[PDB]
Amino acid sequence: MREIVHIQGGQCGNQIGAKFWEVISDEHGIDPTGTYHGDSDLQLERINVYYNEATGGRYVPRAILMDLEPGTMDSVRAGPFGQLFRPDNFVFGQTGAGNNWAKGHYTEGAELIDSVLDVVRKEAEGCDCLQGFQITHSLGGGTGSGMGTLLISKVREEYPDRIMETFSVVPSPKVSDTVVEPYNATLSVHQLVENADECMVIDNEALYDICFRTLKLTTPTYGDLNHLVSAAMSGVTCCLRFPGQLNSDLRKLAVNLIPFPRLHFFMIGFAPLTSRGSQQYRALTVPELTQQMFDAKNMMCAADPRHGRYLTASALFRGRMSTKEVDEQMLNVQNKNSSYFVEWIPNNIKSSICDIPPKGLKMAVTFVGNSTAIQEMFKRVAEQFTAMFRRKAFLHWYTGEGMDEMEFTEAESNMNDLVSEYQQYQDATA
Amino acid sequence: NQAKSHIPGYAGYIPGIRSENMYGKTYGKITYMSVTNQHHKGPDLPPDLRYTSTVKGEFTDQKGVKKQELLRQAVIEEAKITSSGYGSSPLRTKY
Amino acid sequence: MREVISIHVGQGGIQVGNACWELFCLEHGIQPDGQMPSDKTIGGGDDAFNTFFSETGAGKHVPRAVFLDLEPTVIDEVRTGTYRQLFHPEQLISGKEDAANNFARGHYTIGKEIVDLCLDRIRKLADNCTGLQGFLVFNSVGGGTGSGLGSLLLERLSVDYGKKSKLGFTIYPSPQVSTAVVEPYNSILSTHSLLEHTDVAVMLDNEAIYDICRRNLDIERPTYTNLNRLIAQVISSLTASLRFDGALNVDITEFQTNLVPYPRIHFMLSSYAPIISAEKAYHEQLSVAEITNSAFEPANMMAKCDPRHGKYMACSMMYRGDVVPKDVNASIATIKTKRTIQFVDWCPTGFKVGINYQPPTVVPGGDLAKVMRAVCMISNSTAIAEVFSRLDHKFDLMYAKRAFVHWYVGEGMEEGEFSEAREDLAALEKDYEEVGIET
Amino acid sequence: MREVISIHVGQGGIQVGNACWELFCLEHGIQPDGQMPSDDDAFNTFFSETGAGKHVPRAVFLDLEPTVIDEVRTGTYRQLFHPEQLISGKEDAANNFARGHYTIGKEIVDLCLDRIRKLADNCTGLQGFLVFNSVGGGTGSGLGSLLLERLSVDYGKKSKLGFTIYPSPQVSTAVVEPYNSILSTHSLLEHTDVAVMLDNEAIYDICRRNLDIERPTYTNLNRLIAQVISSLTASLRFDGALNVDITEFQTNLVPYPRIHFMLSSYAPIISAEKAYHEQLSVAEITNSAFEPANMMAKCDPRHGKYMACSMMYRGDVVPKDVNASIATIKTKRTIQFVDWCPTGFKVGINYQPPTVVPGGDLAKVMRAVCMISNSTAIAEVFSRLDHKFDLMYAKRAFVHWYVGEGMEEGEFSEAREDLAALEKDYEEVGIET
Amino acid sequence: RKDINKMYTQDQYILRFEGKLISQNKEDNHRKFIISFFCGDDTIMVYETAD
Ligand SMILES: Nc1nc2c(ncn2[C@@H]2O[C@H](COP(=O)(O)OP(=O)(O)OP(=O)(O)O)[C@@H](O)[C@H]2O)c(=O)[nH]1
Ligand SMILES: Nc1nc2c(ncn2[C@@H]2O[C@H](COP(=O)(O)OP(=O)(O)OP(=O)(O)O)[C@@H](O)[C@H]2O)c(=O)[nH]1
Ligand SMILES: Nc1nc2c(ncn2[C@@H]2O[C@H](COP(=O)(O)OP(=O)(O)O)[C@@H](O)[C@H]2O)c(=O)[nH]1
Ligand SMILES: Nc1nc2c(ncn2[C@@H]2O[C@H](COP(=O)(O)OP(=O)(O)O)[C@@H](O)[C@H]2O)c(=O)[nH]1
Ligand SMILES: [Mg+2]
Ligand SMILES: [Mg+2]
Repeated sequence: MREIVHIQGGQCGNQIGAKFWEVISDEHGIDPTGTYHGDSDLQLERINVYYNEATGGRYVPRAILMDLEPGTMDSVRAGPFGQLFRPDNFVFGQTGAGNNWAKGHYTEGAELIDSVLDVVRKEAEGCDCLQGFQITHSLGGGTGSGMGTLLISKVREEYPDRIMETFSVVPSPKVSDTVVEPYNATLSVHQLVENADECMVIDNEALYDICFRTLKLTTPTYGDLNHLVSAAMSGVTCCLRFPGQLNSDLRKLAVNLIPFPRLHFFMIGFAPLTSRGSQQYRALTVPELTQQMFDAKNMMCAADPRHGRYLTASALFRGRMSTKEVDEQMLNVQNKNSSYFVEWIPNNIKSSICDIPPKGLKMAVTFVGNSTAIQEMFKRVAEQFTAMFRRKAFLHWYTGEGMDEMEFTEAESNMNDLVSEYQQYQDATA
Repeated sequence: NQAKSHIPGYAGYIPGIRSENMYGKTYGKITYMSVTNQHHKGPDLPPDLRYTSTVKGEFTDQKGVKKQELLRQAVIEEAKITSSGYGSSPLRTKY
Repeated sequence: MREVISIHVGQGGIQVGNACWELFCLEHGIQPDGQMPSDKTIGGGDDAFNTFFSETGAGKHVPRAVFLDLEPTVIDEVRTGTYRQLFHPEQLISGKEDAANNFARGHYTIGKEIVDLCLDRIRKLADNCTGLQGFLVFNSVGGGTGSGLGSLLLERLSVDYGKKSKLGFTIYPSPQVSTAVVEPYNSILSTHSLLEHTDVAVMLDNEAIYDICRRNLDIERPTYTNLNRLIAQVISSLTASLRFDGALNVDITEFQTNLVPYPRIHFMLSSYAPIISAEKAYHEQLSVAEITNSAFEPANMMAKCDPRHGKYMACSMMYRGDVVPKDVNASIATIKTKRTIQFVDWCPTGFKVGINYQPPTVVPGGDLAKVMRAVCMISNSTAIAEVFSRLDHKFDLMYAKRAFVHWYVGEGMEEGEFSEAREDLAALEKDYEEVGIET
Repeated sequence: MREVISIHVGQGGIQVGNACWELFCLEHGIQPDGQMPSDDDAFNTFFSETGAGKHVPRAVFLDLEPTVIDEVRTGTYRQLFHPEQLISGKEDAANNFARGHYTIGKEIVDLCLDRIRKLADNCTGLQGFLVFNSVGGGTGSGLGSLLLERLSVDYGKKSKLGFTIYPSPQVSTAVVEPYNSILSTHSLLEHTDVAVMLDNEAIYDICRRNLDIERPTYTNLNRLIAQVISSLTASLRFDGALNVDITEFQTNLVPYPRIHFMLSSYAPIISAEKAYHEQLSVAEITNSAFEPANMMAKCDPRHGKYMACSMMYRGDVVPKDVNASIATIKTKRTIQFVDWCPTGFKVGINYQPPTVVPGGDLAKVMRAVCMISNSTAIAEVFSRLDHKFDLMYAKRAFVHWYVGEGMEEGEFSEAREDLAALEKDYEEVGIET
Repeated sequence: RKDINKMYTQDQYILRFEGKLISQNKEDNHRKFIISFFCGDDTIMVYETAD
């Protein structure tokens, strides 16, 4: 009961899923054939949260897979745990977008929406009770970011009363991947912010920062990035699947991290994260948990969290540990950085506990905090967006499929409307 | 042979007192736990121990615990009863 | 022919109910399955368990409880746990969707489709009895789900069951230790819910529990499960006078007639002692003179309020154990002689003392050690103003910028409700001051 | 129904308090474990009943550092002391007179004073307070002075006793005792009624002259002082034809409100190797008790004057011999009494024989006498410190580390003034009318 | 003195017995009585059964 379904978009959305079920599969004890081989009874009591029931006793993830080209889609199935997805669920086109957001928002993405929305509706309806959707895509792809959001807006117009979790990746300035990134990344923020409830941001630049600074391995591959991101996702729903002292559903985390409907941005991070060297050099004690939780280098988001001031945050411990230290240890952090906390919001940390910890360690914690420092990511991207527009460079693509320049201007103000409006509360005083 | 755990207000350190958690007991019971090895040790997990979680495996049962305490008590003073004779005890040179 | 049922709402309410039933269990020797021991083949006598149990003619004994909650995981655990064969299978109604600290969600939208069954469940257990004396309510304010369904329950019961008295031991937000980030709302609005519709409520701030545990139990790393047990012993002593025969009973109806002077001022907090760990208990004689003296020790009050800042007006003390009345008289006088603790001018007598013979029953593997003497308190003092006044500061500051007000508006709650709430709480702060001035 | 509270503060006081319990413990037959041997309200004086079996000695130990306290918590006496009455902190004062009275002391007394209060409530017959402390350490005065200063305002007229330990005239441990001692003397002069000098140096001479042991350790010293308490208190809880109570003390050894320091001596102290060769005559035992060398403190009584002496006889002493014992003393010219006090003795007869500790030094005897007496010769002890103390201040060396702890510079000014004030008066009593 | 060493350990055990009343009056010949024996401080308890 109180379950949600999953929807992904694009190669980055496709690839990220490949491990999320891989990471989820080991903890839930699902073998790659879909048969149960678990060792604990509770490993099946709440199994309905992410698996349905069918003939033969084998379970299948209730995911929706959707793409505009066949290379990525066919690729996933052959990977580990890649056979879990059902065949009927897949729906794909035959055109190809190629980072042209306008291509992915009006013509190619919209045309095929009929099935993708249809495959969405069937899955949700059959449940006993829907809880919401979790969305993971990337704003760096016109087909993805464009057709990624277009599905997003329609979902809201069909179901207003359900929460909607959002995951994605945005391009950092120093590390660049596409010269046409700013246009599609920033536009999608316009539609998302008008509909997205919970935050969606995670920065790759800090993703690799954690890759070498903490993990200290020599040459990471795309395997590492998928591993760290998925585990964090498992943290969001950790207590929603197993018993705990004070469970923390999405809404409860939703209920305690959104000061206002529009300021819906969070930065996520995972701890503890140590390399083979300190696996048994370090001691897993509560002082380590907090100490590595609020520091920047563990924060996977590019925004520096020490150049702003927190408005509120909450934590989700995993594993069994006496609560007391959970109470005061969070209390100490809330003062010893006295200035680091905005003044008008008293008692701005939310806490919870989970008893069954993710495999690989006896205890873990996930960070979810809405830090006004996020403005840096927009401003750095915001600066780029305006620059590429004045010279009328690359305006030919998007204007060739029914999109006018009036819309671009509006998005320009709104985002700057957000940044201008976001900074006001940071210095707010009572 | 020591004394198989200490009194409440004793300064110092007790083997696995900050490395394997051990949250939940008053203190006298915790103290005895450390010396006679009974706890996982190491950042690892035996499948059985995962899944004791609180409500499902503790604060429940009934009389099974009662036989546990009686067995536990007998082995604290009984090792401590290893002293007799009308000569008091080695206060002169033990300090 | 004395009956009292339990009403439980909220995760904090459910677990506290979990411990209390067990504490009732080991007290009388009834096994989880309903057969008393696997051996006791005489019975048919010593009618004492009727107070918290009802006979089935032969076999088990059904607790006088009805479990409600807005979350499925916590409730589902109770059924699949080790007591699966004790609670009534169909009395543990559970919902489908959570409230998630949205009081507006918990008081206007979702609680309505669960209360309807709630009356049915209550009416079923109440009728079977014949001498319904009182109702016990454990509701966690610091969670809206605890508030709404918990709050509504006090309202609905206020219009059907008539004049029957009701009791409640609440749990309000801590002074500095914080649990949620929306507690100030659910805390402030809730107070209005029970102020005009509850007979009696008690202060059980969790922080004091943490501190209380460390100073005597010797636990530097206590968790919740320790916290719940200590609470039940508080419940155990107060209700113990209703099922163990004694030289002087104190009827459940006979507290609020002596512990509430006016309709408005209806909040009392309690304290517990002695509480001593296994490594140190036997070392002390636990004399009566010392036990009561620690009772007023300002550092050991169960909730972090400063009674030294004011006076006392109403308090009734229950003794259980082997104490003798001589012990009672001397202890009180020494209090009257003291100067650190004073009394209001208009309450020349302020000691309502009860005595019980049966010793409080000790649990296996619990924090407490074996003990014989035992005395619990329910004291009113002007010092309770601190909790609300300090929170009174808390509610406004957030409301100044109406942050987080956007959600509570949309769940159907009118904007004006927050307007009235601040006014009533003001009067209570205003009301408390007036009684505090001597004639 | 008569009770006395023991307050031990200081590491040096710690073990001595530790030492004083083994002798006390073995006199009433209470085994170290705590269960009574099996078989009369005479044990009520230094012990209280816990309800069944064991007993809780009325103990309160204090020392800012845990090492010394831990050992007693880990030795063979674990089950006797109350589990939580050994108040212990986190950091040491480091011998400074200030950190123990202006930096760290207050953070413990709050847990401390409350411990003192309860011990009385459980009782009914508080007779007086005995305090043991070490001056030669920063902690000793700090916590010790604070309690005595604090204890003067919580109970009032009820008396208190203290056995201090100042530095030896030529044997010392550190270079900071001359300062920390002088300031401490300021505190006790206005908060304690009576105290007896027990300077350590003389003990080594005492130990070597009779016991015939050439490698004494600190433990051996403690036992002597530990037994010293017994005779001072032994009369309280034993049957006797003529007893002396705790309160019946200040009326005989306090010639005036200010001078309340007296130096004691103990005997016979004869090793078991040669304790059978002499008749141990009461006449001869007393005579050795007054010999200048055996004086328990390194302050020669011969150099000074005499005002009043109260001594106790324990064993089987026949009263008439004591009457014949005192008479001869008046004749001698070695000790010449006093002009305005023709009589200065209060005779006490106590019955039970002093007990013997196994494996120690003391032998078993049926006769002995202990003394607690004052004299003007005590004017030497402060002068020797007085001469030293002024020496250092000429350059203020080590003062900067006393002000930097919050102690005012003027404080040292006032302290040395009072000592002089006490110094002059002693000249007043010694002058005949 | 009220014994202590016994009633900290020897209380858990409790004995239950059944018997029939005996006396001159024929009014009390066929009912049933239950006698309870606590082993702590030598206490005897009696109850009346009613079919
Ligand atoms: N002292 C103590 N308080 C508890 C405990 N469990 C829950 N609480 C209180 O409960 C409040 C939150 O509600 P919970 O009891 O956790 O759960 P709930 O009753 O369903 O309320 P929601 O969390 O909103 O669903 C917290 O602020 C705690 O103060 C406990 O074990 N000990
Ligand atoms: N009679 C006796 N005196 C001692 C003993 N140990 C130390 N002293 C004296 O105490 C003086 C130093 O003070 P201590 O009592 O030892 O130490 P302290 O009081 O704990 O002061 P700190 O060490 O700073 O905490 C030395 O000069 C010794 O003369 C002992 O075992 N027996
Ligand atoms: N860190 C990480 N980023 C990825 C991965 N796959 C894709 N991305 C991001 O996705 C962007 C390219 O997405 P693209 O496939 O062109 O978007 P689409 O055309 O809409 O499907 C890049 O900027 C990457 O940052 C991955 O495996 N790891
Ligand atoms: N002959 C004789 N005199 C005694 C005896 N006991 C005490 N005294 C005298 O009584 C005096 C002490 O009196 P004391 O007991 O102090 O009186 P109190 O202070 O009022 O109790 C001494 O000087 C003795 O000479 C005794 O048993 N026989
Ligand atoms: Mg809940
Ligand atoms: Mg020391």
